[PDB]
Amino acid sequence: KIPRGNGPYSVGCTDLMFDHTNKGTFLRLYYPSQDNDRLDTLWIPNKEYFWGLSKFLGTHWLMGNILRLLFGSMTTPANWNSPLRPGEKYPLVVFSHGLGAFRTLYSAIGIDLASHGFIVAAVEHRDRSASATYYFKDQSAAEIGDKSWLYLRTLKQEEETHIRNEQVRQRAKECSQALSLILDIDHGKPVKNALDLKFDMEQLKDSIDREKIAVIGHSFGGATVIQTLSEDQRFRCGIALDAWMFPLGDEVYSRIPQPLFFINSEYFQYPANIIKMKKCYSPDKERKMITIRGSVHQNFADFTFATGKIIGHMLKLKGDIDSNVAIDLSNKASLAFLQKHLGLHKDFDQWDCLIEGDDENLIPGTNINTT
Ligand SMILES: CC(C)(C)[C@@H]1CC(=O)N(CCOc2ccc(F)c(C#N)c2)C1
Ligand SMILES: [Cl-]
Ligand SMILES: [Cl-]
Repeated sequence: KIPRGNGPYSVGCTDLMFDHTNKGTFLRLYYPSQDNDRLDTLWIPNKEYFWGLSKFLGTHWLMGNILRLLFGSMTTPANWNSPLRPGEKYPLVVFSHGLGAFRTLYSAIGIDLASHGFIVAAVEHRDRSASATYYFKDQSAAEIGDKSWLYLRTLKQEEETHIRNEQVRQRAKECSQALSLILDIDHGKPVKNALDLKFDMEQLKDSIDREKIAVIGHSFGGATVIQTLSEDQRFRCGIALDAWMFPLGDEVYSRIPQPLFFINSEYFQYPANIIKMKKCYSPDKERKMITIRGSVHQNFADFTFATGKIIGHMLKLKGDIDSNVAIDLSNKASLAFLQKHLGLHKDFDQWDCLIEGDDENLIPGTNINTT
């Protein structure tokens, strides 16, 4: 089971695609909900994402049907298409997923943020870094739900530098576009969702605190955070979950005015990646780093919850730390960070100690030596 949000709000979830093209926005929305009697949200909602993950794990295509059998009926604890809790303006998080992942696989994070009063827009990237994603070739195709699927691109050694940078820049554009879309919807611009779902987007009208916007993401999405911040000042701070720094150009490091928080796993990081994180530092600017003790790279994503302890540790989905304890630390620290830098009037400052790595399961800064 993926754990429920810890906050006071019930959580809802829906999907939005606009426009219908592979240049449009596709996102999974998590939001504070009015109602709590809806069905829970299907975690991986199409067979082709499993096919996609097979290609990502670089295994027999047949392994996609096994993954489907095991996981295809699993849900995450958010009410599907629940009405939005009215009468309050909610800060907005744009969330960027990792390589081989897609929009649905960071629900633990999305759900918990929503339960504390954020609308979270988990984007699905069309840079071919997602295991799979889909779109519609034309309007008729969208109408009848005739999906066209786009799978992960596998790179040769010598394309790596160039394409990863191309991808991370496409990712930032997609975060910006997704922001512009939600803001248009906040202002009441009628949007026809290309997905034909029973969730009225006009509920979101005047529901976004338009100044209080952040970007968060895992690994390739951690790099996306940084590129996005440098390109788009509407985002007011960012949180990088175990960022993979490779895709970023050398130019960006000195070009991040907004507060930025690195939350790392213990076992993923390495000197080359940390050195790059340290290039983002400047004493005029606001930077924090913590390391979650006993954690692995996958502790930030939902699959850390999909299997048992033993098999989870076997597949490097789980670390020595308990996955719930781990994600609580990451989520609570993030919330403290968000309250400070978006200027929120909540109680998330109770976890200010977490930002500084003051916990038995936290390391301030990093365990990685780079001198
Ligand atoms: C550091 C790299 C190995 C080069 C990549 C860069 C990157 O982005 N990585 C993280 C992916 O995370 C996922 C993927 C698929 C999932 F299904 C899930 C889940 N759940 C997480 C790892
Ligand atoms: Cl790891
Ligand atoms: Cl290294």
